[PDB]
Amino acid sequence: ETLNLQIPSPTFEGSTGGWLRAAEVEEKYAITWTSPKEQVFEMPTGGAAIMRQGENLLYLARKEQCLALATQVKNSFKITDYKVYRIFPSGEVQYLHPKDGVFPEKVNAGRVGVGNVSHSIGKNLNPAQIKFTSKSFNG
Amino acid sequence: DVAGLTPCGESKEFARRLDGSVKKLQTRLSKYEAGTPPALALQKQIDKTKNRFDRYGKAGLLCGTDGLPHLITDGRWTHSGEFVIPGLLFLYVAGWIGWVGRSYVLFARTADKPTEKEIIIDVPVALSFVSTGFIWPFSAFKEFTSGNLIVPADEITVSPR
Amino acid sequence: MDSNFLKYLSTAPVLFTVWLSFTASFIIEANRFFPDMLYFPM
Amino acid sequence: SHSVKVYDTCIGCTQCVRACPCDVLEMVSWDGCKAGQIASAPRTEDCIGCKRCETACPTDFLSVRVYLGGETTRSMGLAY
Amino acid sequence: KKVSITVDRDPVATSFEKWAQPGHFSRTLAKGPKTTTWIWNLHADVHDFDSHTNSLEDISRKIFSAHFGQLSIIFLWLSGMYFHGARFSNYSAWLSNPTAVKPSAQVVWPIVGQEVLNGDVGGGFQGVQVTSGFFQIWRSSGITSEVELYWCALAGLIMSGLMIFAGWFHYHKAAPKLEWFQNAESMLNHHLSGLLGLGCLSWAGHQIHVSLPVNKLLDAGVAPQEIPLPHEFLVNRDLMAQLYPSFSKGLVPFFTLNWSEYSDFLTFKGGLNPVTGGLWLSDTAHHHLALAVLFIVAGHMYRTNWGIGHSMKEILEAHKGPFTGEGHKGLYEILTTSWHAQLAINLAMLGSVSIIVAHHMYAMPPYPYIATDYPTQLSIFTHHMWIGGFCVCGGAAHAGIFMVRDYNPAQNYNNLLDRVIRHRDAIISHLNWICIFLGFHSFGLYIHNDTMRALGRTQDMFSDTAIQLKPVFAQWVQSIHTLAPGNTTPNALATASYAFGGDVVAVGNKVAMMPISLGTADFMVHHIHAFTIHVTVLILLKGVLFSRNSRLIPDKANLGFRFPCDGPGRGGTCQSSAWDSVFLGLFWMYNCISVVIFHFSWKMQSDVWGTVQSDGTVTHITGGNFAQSAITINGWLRDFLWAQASQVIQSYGSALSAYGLIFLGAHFIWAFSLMFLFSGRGYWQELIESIVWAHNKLNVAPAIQPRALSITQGRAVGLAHYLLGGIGTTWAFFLARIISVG
Amino acid sequence: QSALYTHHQYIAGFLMVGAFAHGAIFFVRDYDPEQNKNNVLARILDHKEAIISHLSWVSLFLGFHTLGIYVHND
Amino acid sequence: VKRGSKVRILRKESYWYQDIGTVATIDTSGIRYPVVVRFEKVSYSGVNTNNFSLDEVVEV
Amino acid sequence: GDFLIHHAIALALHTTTLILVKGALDARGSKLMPDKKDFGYAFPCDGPGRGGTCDISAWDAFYLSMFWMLNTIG
Ligand code: CLA
Ligand code: CLA
Ligand code: CLA
Ligand code: CLA
Ligand code: CLA
Ligand code: CLA
Ligand SMILES: CC1=CCCC(C)(C)[C@H]1/C=C/C(C)=C/C=C/C(C)=C/C=C/C=C(C)/C=C/C=C(C)/C=C/C1=C(C)CCCC1(C)C
Ligand SMILES: CC1=C(C/C=C(\C)CCC[C@H](C)CCC[C@H](C)CCCC(C)C)C(=O)c2ccccc2C1=O
Ligand code: SF4
Ligand code: SF4
Ligand code: SF4
Repeated sequence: ETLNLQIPSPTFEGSTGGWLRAAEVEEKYAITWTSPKEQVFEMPTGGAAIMRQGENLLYLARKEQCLALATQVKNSFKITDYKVYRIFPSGEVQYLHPKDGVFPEKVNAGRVGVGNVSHSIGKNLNPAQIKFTSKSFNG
Repeated sequence: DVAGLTPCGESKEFARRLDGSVKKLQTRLSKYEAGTPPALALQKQIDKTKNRFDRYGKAGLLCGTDGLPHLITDGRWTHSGEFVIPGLLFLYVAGWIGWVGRSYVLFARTADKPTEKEIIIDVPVALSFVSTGFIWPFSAFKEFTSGNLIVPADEITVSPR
Repeated sequence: MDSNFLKYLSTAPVLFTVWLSFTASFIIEANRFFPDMLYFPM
Repeated sequence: SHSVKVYDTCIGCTQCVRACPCDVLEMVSWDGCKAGQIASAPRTEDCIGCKRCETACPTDFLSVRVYLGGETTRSMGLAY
Repeated sequence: KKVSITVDRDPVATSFEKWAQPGHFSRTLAKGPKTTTWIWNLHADVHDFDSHTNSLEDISRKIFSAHFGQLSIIFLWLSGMYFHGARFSNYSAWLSNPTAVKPSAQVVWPIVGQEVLNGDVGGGFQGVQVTSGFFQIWRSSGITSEVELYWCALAGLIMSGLMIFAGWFHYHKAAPKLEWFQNAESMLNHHLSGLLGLGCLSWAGHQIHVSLPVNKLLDAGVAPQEIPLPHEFLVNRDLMAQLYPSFSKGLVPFFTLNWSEYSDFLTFKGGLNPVTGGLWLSDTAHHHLALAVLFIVAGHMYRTNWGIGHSMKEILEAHKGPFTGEGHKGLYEILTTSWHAQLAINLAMLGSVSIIVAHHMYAMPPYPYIATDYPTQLSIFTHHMWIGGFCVCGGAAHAGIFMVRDYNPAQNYNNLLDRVIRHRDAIISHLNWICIFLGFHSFGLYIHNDTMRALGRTQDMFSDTAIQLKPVFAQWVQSIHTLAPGNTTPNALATASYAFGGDVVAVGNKVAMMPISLGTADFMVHHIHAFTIHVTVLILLKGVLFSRNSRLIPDKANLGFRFPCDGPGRGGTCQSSAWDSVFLGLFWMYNCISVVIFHFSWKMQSDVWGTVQSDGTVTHITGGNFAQSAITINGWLRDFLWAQASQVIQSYGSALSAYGLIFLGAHFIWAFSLMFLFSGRGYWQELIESIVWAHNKLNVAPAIQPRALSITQGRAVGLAHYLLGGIGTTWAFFLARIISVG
Repeated sequence: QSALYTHHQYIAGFLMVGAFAHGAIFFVRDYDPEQNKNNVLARILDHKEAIISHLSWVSLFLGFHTLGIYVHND
Repeated sequence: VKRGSKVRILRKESYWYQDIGTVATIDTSGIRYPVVVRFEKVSYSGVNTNNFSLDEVVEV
Repeated sequence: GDFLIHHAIALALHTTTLILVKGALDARGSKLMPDKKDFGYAFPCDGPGRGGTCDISAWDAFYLSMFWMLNTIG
């Protein structure tokens, strides 16, 4: 499960669009995926890179950059084998996506619903009713 | 006269307006020979200017201290030709246009594709409608009293509030 | 005359341009024969 | 973070979940609708506030609602 | 013979059916309107061919026939200019007295008193004075009569009919295949050799056989109806050898390479003709002959069907060094498969050429009697500066459309585009720093001067009579150009332009051209120009470089070239598309070109144009106030805008009252644009809801549901009315001012 | 005299905008529709499209003809 | 109601609140919003159909 | 001249009143945002969906009426 730090990165000549000091002092994101070919893709941060046949690994600054690349690999090269991690400067690696092995757009057992409100949106409470009160506007 | 104004026919400033307007054209005419096209053009403009000033003087318009006609619009009948009668003519034409456009939007609602009738107008039917507008006051008031002009408040979509 | 060409002449921009050109045109003609009508003559 | 809510008018179309660029939303099981599923917002700390989910939602008024709140590095979209 | 003609016969049927079906060209619009947005979406996307069709062949066919349609419109326009010169103009009177008669080729009908616009332009004529410089063109061509203007009008109509026929034929009857359009070597060979080279050679032949004898007789003083018709010069070689004795030798000196025989009519004089204040037409004839020779030579460079020539692909791929990776590899494929990439290049070059035209035509006046027709000089400089600025901003618009749509990273690995995109932060941060440095040290000098003059400290100002910022490099270049005749251009007799220095050329006691001295005010306003150009480049380049993705939006290419935003998150991403940098860069183009045309107008009135009184002293239009008043903003406000707006605002009741009305109307349209620019769509949709309610109440709601304009369309409408109002206000101000005083 | 008139009219315009702004803040934040059942306030909100459309008409009515007469005379 | 009947919408936040639609289907399960209603106007999203209940739908 | 400027003042008053009244009465909700009161008085927009919602808050109607107040006092 854990990120194998030794996975070879896709060939890239560098760019100014990569990560900055905030990645080495706050958090960094990593994405791995399997390619059946040694083929050119577009980096979210700049120009073009070449993914190597076998396992690839990238480092990006934002989670949205890792997922924009994931969307791209799935749409064009049909690579659904992508795993997205968060990495803290303490060395702790946090697996992110897909969070339970199944893509979020597919249902899975053992997922608990967060944020679900039992009524429709027009049944919320008026702001005056909950003024100087801690009660939430969602009923 | 009304509001301390002077009839334009006896205003001295109106007369100086007419004279200055004609001297300005005559000095442009002083630079052309008699039968030339610019001479005929300016002589026809001097005739038009004099005709306008003469017509304004004899119409019952009132001039100010500046020598320009002023319009009285308080409702008095001696001056109804400046706002009340042009206004009646306008409201007849405007109500015609509104009545005819409304008749066509109600026709177009009962069409096979109602929104195609509004970018491609059915010209024979729309001309049938434009002819009907000459009696819009009677048609529209009978439409009103027969309960077909105004829709009740509960068939109109409104914001939740 | 072709029914598709007449269906083209019934389109909104053509009718709008023709009707407002005809409208502008009889305002222009009325002000040619009857100019400087500041008031309804009465 | 931003606050994302799903109301019980959700028809379980999964469109919000597919449109989210930051994997905030996912589908959970629910007997209320015909599709047998409802959208959920377990990872709002990653919500950037793009409101692509609200754009994707087809119910008459949005079943998913984003309420922009306190800003963080994640929700500000800062790569620096 | 891999360069061949290939055509599909009868591709598209000439039918009126799709005329009756608005929106037929796209799948979205073809199903009909449901909201008013459909109407706007119909017009917005109609000539976006590569948005309707996938195939490059159908796109190319549509483009070729639409270019024939544009040519048909241009020929109709030219034919109308010739017909109005023939029928409704004082051209014949102007030929006799070019310095007294004011050109006029537009006459108004008398309807609501508007016949006051028929002012006394001279020559027993009344009409609207025209400033396009057509009269001087016709005199340079050697027209000399309204009859020949009728024949030019008919030639324009025939060409217009042939172009609209060719567009119909080449779309509906015989449409070329994609492999015909993808012949870049053949197209360049024919357009250099055939179009430009034979265009120049044929025009040189006309100048030599018609323009030179007719204009020599005119400048000798012969009356226009006393001058032989242009074909009697073609036949009677003795009559031509009277004016130019070299014609006694015929074409033997040309073929035997004894070219110095032709120095009668192929000169290298330089300077201006003293009689007309224009370029020597013998120089223009030699210029066009020499340009013809090397355009025909240049159109033999590329390889078509016989092995001689260059392959443009090989030239591009061979130019690569150690800093730039694979080099120009893949650029041929880009420029032979993307119309947008070609349009980006060709629009930037055409706009630059129009800006060069504006500078070169005021400084080296090419036509007879155009230099002392000051309304024409100001009109054609201002007009070609605006055409140049617009076309440059469309070059960056179509560079963005290419990057968003036609760019493919797989075919562009490690070449020049890949490397520009991979250091776009270094480019945009250094340009950003330059624009800040250059606004501080150009406009901040103006603010320093406003403050010092206001505080009573005139010894602390940047001025000629104080701390001096002299343009030594520009002054040095002017020195070299005055020294060039006989020194570094030894066979030239005069300077290229008297703007560099030298004599005062006066025609009809008005200055044609005279040295344009550069001082502290010129240093300041040239750095104003460099600042506004650098900022416009910054906005347009940042839009092109970040069109596909940013640190802000990592997938900007999936949203397209033209999208309003990607939501209020990430702090807010309003105006993040490449379209929105074209939108923002057209404001800065407007700012740049407005300062350029103001600099030209004030400098020419203050230091060049005017009247030459006895003793050779020159009285300029505004009396040399540029030097001491263009160094402060208060000087530009008071001595240029306030002082020179006197003619527009006092124009009521004269022939220039139309300019007074357009001055006010354009002020209106400009202000009205700010309603669309400062506002948002959500307010206007909620207001439309209450208006829709009042229609529902009377049962008169439309079936095409009214919508507020889109976010992008609110921006486009605001920008269109802003530019229309601002350019219109300057158009009226410039024309009434220079018609009254010049 | 000129400065005093201008000063107090600008103060007047700011105070009038602020009164409408704080009425909007009242409706958003402090208005409870259930303590105001069928009031003058609730009935105002009940015919807010009649109010807004008749302001729209009178603004357009004034604008078309005032600007039309000014442009007429111009 | 029944399939095919014309109904006046009573959901105050519907785009078609107090407008007329026509009922397409009615679910029989434990669905919270079982009435499917189609309209001739599109909403601001360009949708012309929506699910409702029985207290927010009245026959006309 | 006083007649024409009085009508211009009336046009300016009724239009500033329109913008401010429309902001106050649509503050709680509208058809684009029927739940506008849940977001407050001053929020940027509701995003690009539903056609676009720039300047949809009641605060933005204060913002827009400030230009018309400046115009009328002018
Ligand atoms: C191409 C540029 C151009 C321009 C800008 C002008 C401009 C003008 N011309 Mg010139 N003209 C031109 C070319 C041009 N002309 C050419 C090529 C010729 C040679 C045939 C002439 C010959 C000519 C003459 C002989 C005269 C003018 C006149 C005029 C003036 C008034 C025209 C007018 O009001 O008639 C308006 C006439 C109408 C019939 C109104 C038509 C309005 C319709 C509705 C426009 C609709 C277009 C249509 C909807 C397009 C879609 C088609 C449809 C199937 C959908 C005006 C200054 C007049 C002038 O200067 O008098 C002193 C005049 O007498 N022109
Ligand atoms: C000698 C050959 C030749 C010449 C003169 C031209 C000329 C032109 N081409 Mg090109 N073209 C050529 C060969 C040539 N082409 C070849 C071989 C190809 C295939 C690779 C193309 C493919 C091509 C495309 C794809 C396009 C053009 C376009 C154009 C026009 C550019 C706009 C312009 O400046 O027109 C204005 C300038 C003019 C001088 C107008 C002249 C009109 C006629 C057609 C010029 C020639 C007349 C005739 C030969 C002269 C007779 C002289 C006689 C009196 C003695 C222009 C008419 C563009 C266009 O507008 O298409 C219509 C365009 O999109 N051409
Ligand atoms: C004939 C159709 C028609 C009718 C009966 C009405 C009727 C009304 N409109 Mg609407 N309106 C229409 C068309 C129509 N409108 C169109 C096309 C527009 C878009 C420009 C508007 C924009 C509009 C606004 C912005 C407002 C109204 C308002 C009003 C009301 C007061 C009258 C008024 O202010 O007129 C004003 C009319 C205009 C500003 C524009 C009218 C433009 C032309 C002249 C009308 C359309 C002619 C049409 C093409 C007919 C073709 C018929 C043919 C096919 C047979 C009243 C409910 C006001 C309101 O709600 O007050 C209660 C208001 O604020 N209307
Ligand atoms: C919307 C576009 C537009 C409009 C309406 C005008 C309008 C005008 N132009 Mg301008 N012009 C434009 C764009 C435009 N221009 C652009 C983009 C360029 C740059 C190529 C020029 C360059 C230009 C020149 C050089 C001249 C005009 C002149 C004129 C005036 C007379 C028109 C005429 O008969 O031409 C007549 C034009 C000529 C007699 C000579 C033209 C010679 C050039 C070199 C021909 C080049 C053609 C070639 C195919 C273009 C290649 C472009 C290159 C980048 C490859 C008129 C004010 C003339 C003027 O100021 O007269 C007072 C003039 O001499 N124009
Ligand atoms: C040779 C020149 C040329 C060509 C062929 C094109 C072609 C194209 N451009 Mg480019 N463009 C150009 C020059 C050019 N442009 C210039 C000079 C600019 C700078 C302003 C741009 C800026 C630009 C942008 C920003 C965009 C395009 C887009 C497009 C495409 C869609 C065109 C369309 O449907 O519009 C339809 C045409 C109209 C709606 C016309 C209305 C435009 C104005 C407001 C009307 C003109 C006002 C008039 C002149 C004055 C009125 C007088 C007044 C007093 C009443 C098309 C491929 C669009 C696209 O998506 O491409 C993929 C796009 O987004 N272009
Ligand atoms: C000079 C600038 C200007 C002008 C004229 C307007 C005009 C208007 N604004 Mg806008 N506004 C402006 C600046 C301007 N605003 C600015 C800077 C802001 C700050 C962002 C706003 C913010 C604003 C808001 C927030 C609101 C308005 C509203 C209004 C309307 C109020 C006046 C009215 O109801 O009838 C006056 C009507 C007119 C002046 C229309 C003129 C008639 C035209 C010119 C007819 C000409 C037709 C002609 C043939 C077209 C030729 C086209 C050509 C291509 C052929 C009117 C449409 C309000 C509104 O719409 O309520 C109804 C509204 O709510 N405006
Ligand atoms: C937005 C909003 C939401 C809800 C809450 C909220 C704060 C309440 C609200 C704000 C509302 C706001 C901001 C409302 C603003 C309301 C205003 C500015 C009302 C102005 C009223 C003036 C009147 C009635 C003058 C009467 C003069 C007369 C009768 C003179 C008579 C005469 C005399 C005596 C002498 C001369 C002769 C004549 C002419 C005969
Ligand atoms: C006034 C305004 C509207 C409403 C404007 C509308 C509905 C345009 C009105 C057009 C009417 C329907 C026709 C009048 C057109 C003119 C008479 C001439 C138009 C010329 C071209 C359209 C051909 C917006 O939708 C908007 C959106 C985003 C930012 C700012 C704004 C904004 O300021
Ligand atoms: S989009 Fe709206 S409806 Fe479809 S799933 Fe997400 S929330 Fe439920
Ligand atoms: S707002 Fe953007 S990020 Fe937050 S949930 Fe909706 S889509 Fe995912
Ligand atoms: S909607 Fe209007 S405001 Fe909200 S983000 Fe898109 S553009 Fe900016």
